[PDB]
Amino acid sequence: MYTVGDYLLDRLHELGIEEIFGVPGDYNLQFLDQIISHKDMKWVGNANELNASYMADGYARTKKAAAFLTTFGVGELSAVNGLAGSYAENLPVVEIVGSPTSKVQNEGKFVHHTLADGDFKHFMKMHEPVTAARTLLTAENATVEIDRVLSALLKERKPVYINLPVDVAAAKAEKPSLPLKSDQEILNKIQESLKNAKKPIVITGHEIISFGLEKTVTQFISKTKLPITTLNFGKSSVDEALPSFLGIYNGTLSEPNLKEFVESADFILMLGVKLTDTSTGAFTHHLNENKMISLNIDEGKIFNERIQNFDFESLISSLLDLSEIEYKGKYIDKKQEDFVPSNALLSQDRLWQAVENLTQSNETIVAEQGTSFFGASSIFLKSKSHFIGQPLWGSIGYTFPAALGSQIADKESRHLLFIGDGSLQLTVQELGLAIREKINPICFIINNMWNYSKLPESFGATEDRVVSKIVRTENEFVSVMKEAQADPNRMYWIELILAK
Amino acid sequence: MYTVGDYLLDRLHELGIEEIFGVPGDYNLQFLDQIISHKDMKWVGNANELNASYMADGYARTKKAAAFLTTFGVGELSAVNGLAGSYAENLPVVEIVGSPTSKVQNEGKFVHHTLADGDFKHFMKMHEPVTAARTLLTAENATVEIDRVLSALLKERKPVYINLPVDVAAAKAEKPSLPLTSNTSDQEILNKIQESLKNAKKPIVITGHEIISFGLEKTVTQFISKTKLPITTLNFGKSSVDEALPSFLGIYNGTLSEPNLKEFVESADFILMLGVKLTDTSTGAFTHHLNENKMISLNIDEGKIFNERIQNFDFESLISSLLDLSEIEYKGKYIDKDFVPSNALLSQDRLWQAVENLTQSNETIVAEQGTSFFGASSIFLKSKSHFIGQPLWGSIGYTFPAALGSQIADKESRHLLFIGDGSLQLTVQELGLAIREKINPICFIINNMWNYSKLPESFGATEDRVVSKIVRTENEFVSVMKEAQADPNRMYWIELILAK
Repeated sequence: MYTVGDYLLDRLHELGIEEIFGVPGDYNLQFLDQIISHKDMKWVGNANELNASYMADGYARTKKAAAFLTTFGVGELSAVNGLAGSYAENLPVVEIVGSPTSKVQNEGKFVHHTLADGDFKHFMKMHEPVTAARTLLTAENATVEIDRVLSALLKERKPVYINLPVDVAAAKAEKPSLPLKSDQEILNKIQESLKNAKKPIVITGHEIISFGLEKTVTQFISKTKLPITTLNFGKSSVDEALPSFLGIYNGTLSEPNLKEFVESADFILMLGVKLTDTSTGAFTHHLNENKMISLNIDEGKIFNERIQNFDFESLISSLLDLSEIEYKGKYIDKKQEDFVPSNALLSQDRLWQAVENLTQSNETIVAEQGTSFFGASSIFLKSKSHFIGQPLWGSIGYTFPAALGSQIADKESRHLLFIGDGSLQLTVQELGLAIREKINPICFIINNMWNYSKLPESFGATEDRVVSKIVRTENEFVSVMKEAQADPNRMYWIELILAK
Repeated sequence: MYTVGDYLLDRLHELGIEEIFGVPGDYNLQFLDQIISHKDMKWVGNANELNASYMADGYARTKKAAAFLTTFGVGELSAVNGLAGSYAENLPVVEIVGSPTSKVQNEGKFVHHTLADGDFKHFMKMHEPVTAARTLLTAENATVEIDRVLSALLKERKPVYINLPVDVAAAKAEKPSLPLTSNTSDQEILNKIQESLKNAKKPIVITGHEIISFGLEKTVTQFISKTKLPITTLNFGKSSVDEALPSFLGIYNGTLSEPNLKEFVESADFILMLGVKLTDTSTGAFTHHLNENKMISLNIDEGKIFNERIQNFDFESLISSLLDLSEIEYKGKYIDKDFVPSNALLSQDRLWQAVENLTQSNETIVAEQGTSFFGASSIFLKSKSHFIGQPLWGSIGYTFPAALGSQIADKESRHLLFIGDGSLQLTVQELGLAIREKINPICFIINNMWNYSKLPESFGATEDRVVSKIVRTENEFVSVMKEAQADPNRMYWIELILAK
């Protein structure tokens, strides 16, 4: 039989979701079965819900849609932080919440995972400010409601919430039938501005990643040869290997040449950007609104004139159909110091120098808030690479599960995680999943309270699965980097000890 | 100078809170210092916020008030699930949330830990359905607001929320001078209770969780002692009376109750229910038979005298008044109510038989949902003992941090934790705190896939701090139980392997 559960899963498939994360609970058991049954969908169960939500986030970053399952009350409220972070940084994550039978909910009984007030609507209400759409399904409204909220996900690429009562998931429903899903004036104004500019700057941001427009932007920048920079909030919204990519613009913390280039530009095109404290060097950015066109998901501005009505995705896509754009100016001077290692102990500055030099193409780099994010975000990535950081929401522990989710999202991109020992502790339990799912990320755990080196062994990993290293010197670092990248079939668990 | 922070902490001292849990964050650092400075208050920092909230809950259960500190956004939303569970089971927990300077909040800036919408009020709104009172402090309203919400905590003994902006915590304030009877229908009620009790040929007192909430356990025990009244508790409120009393019957849990108790309770001619809430898991899936027509029930918010609702009364002093009843003495019969180990492997039923026989006085027993809770809740505790279970909210992982919090709350009560391997994983990181704070609980981890045995060693414990055991047989169990109870200066990490 085809059921509501089936409908939801097929819909999720259409969004490109191939794995669902989460945690079994009594009110979501039956639907969990349905996920198993669907051959086009794989269940990847976490240790805890919060980890699940983080892992779905990372998955969304790469796969461009994600979903995870929790249980009413205890599950959903565990995940809320981190669904919040998916709202803040605009990732398309579906949260499915298995709830008691509608019979139980209507009778308002004091059942487990409630406040024994017979109210089944509190937790959805609590999810209001961190979801673009929500629904409590019924047998009648199910197909309509699923479609409504998944549509909102497509529109906004912000997380959405579906409360799925046991019996509603098992109820019959009819398959698919139909799939789910001022621009001209704007384009001309952009094109006119670009033809006129003697020194333009494109600045792209997180919302580009949200809609998986990275390749569009890259292709746009390539043909035009337009100067481009990103914020750290949206690092990799363009291929950093392009010759017209300047580096990261981050207020007065920007490298001086980039800073001067950006802030002396005669035209600014900002795409999918939000200026936050940590992404603008504590608001020390100088982006004159009078010579700037900015486009975002929800709104945009043409030279201080707000625009309301447009389609963000296709408006960006249209940048490719512009014409007679070619930048003939200079850029900024880069640097070509090779990392030559010694037996010197590894320092922070040397680490990132080495990472930049040794990183390869087709890699995703994930960096946790703290020394790791600060160092890693300034790196120029290799061609066809990606970056995951969470500098707006800034939830510690995030990058570990996120890294794993992302790695699962794209097996073809080798993930390199940079996380501090302090932070890793908060989400370390997902090491279990890493071992089970036989995924192969390169994990660097920077030191500075437990002995993490021998953690894989504790979780039941052998040397055929995880390789554990300790690095103290430059030579050791180089060696282990190359060794790790040379072996795509094992996960690497590398403890860095940094000097001074 | 004396500050708002100081005010809050002095107020917290008056509630009897001697330790504050939580996690440092940039928006709560300065206030954290204030906790350190206060000699009558000790900071006990957790690994994660969720753990903190669970640990505060456990602390409240024993100390009868608790507090923990988180950081705006990421911190508070991490803890929300534990706070929800504190609301559900009615524990007096203060959540303090350090937030950005009021200057920043008013200017509505896109700072870290926000949704970059310049709204600072979302997260408090999300806490609405799980707090009895909430406040965003200002320099002006601080003393009033602190007192308002801490008063509500006193009234309802449900959790409360204080958002504390950096600058507001540092703002000048005066030491509190004043410290923190509703109706005379209390007198009528007492007489009706007394009249009913004198007349009853077979009365039953049933006490519940709300008794623990107000620390009325000793009152109830003294009441039952003088009168010799038959008493039973639900598992939702186990230990709301001293189970060692001769008139304590056991646990009433619907048709899952021991037959004699079941028949006693359900054939009673008068029922006095104090602080009771009937949930699915605490009745036998609602197989309780408590005739409302021969029953007086008192709760925090409301009560019923033979199907006549009362609204306005003081729960605490109304219970306290039960002691001033007179010419109450039960003259009736009660119900009818020893472990020899072998080399036989340890089974579930044998475990709890052994625990019941070997448990000592002045102990707290903490049991996680699943097998542990089912077995442990049926035990008769020794004199002056306590029980922690969370059968309403039923959040897995809870009992580990909760156990630790409770243990910190009362150093004089030896905690015995019974948790499943599955659940321990969710909150295991707090093992760090256990080692640091040099507390000495007896932890039984039922094994039912990582190597937990070597966990203390990982977290830096030596044999002088934690003793690690593996138990398979009955003899081994008895031996390790006695050995653990015989050594009050070390924590015990005991892995139970159960049979079929």
